[PDB]
Amino acid sequence: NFVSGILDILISDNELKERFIEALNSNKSDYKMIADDQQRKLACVWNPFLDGWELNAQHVDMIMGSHVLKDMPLRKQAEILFCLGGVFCKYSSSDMFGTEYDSPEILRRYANGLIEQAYKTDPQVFGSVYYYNDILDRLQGRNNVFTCTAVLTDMLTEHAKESFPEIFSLYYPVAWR
Amino acid sequence: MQIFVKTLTGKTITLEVEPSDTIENVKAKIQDKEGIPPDQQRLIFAGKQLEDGRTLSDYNIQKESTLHLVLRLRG
Repeated sequence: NFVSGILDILISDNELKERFIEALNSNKSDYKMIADDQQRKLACVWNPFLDGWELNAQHVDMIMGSHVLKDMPLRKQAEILFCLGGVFCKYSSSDMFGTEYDSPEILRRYANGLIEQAYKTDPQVFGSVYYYNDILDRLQGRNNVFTCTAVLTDMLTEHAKESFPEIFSLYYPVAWR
Repeated sequence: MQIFVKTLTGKTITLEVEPSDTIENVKAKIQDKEGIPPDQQRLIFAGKQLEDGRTLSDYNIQKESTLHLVLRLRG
């Protein structure tokens, strides 16, 4: 359960941390975070880690030194970072904190910052630059692609499940496969 | 007249507008300036969501008012 570990470090608020960690144990959340007050809440928590759609450099240093990524070879680091982007993509989707037509904008930017960070660590994990850019285009809404993060999440777990199955099995929540 | 549109991260883009502009028209100027399509734009003022048939005057939006933009991307 590497994910509840990382949420423990990332979310200082205990009510919100509780929300995120409880959601790892179910495939569907009926608590949503698309309302304006909720999006500002997330924004307050996660802005210190973001620089637009990218992780900011202080967050990156911190995260690469974490109990989760510190002594790992680049490829694993990248593979681990890829699954975390999938987790925030799920969190943003319609099965978790998102809805059919809306999603928590902040969680999409954090998922994007992790995917982008994974490409910087070892781009081989994606297998094609066109795939890396379709993933970004779907998280960000660019180039008229369908934005559905429920759909994006499937595309990410399918890649993880075939390209790096050990990592995926350990670093992606059991209830969510 | 200038207004400001703030994103969730603190970025502020500025528009030139008239009080009789519709919300469709405002979202269009953001697509001119920032490439964000209108159906991706959830605009807020004073806790109120800016509906598409309406004008800035309809919401008592005035010179140098600041609106909040939250991206509407499907889950």
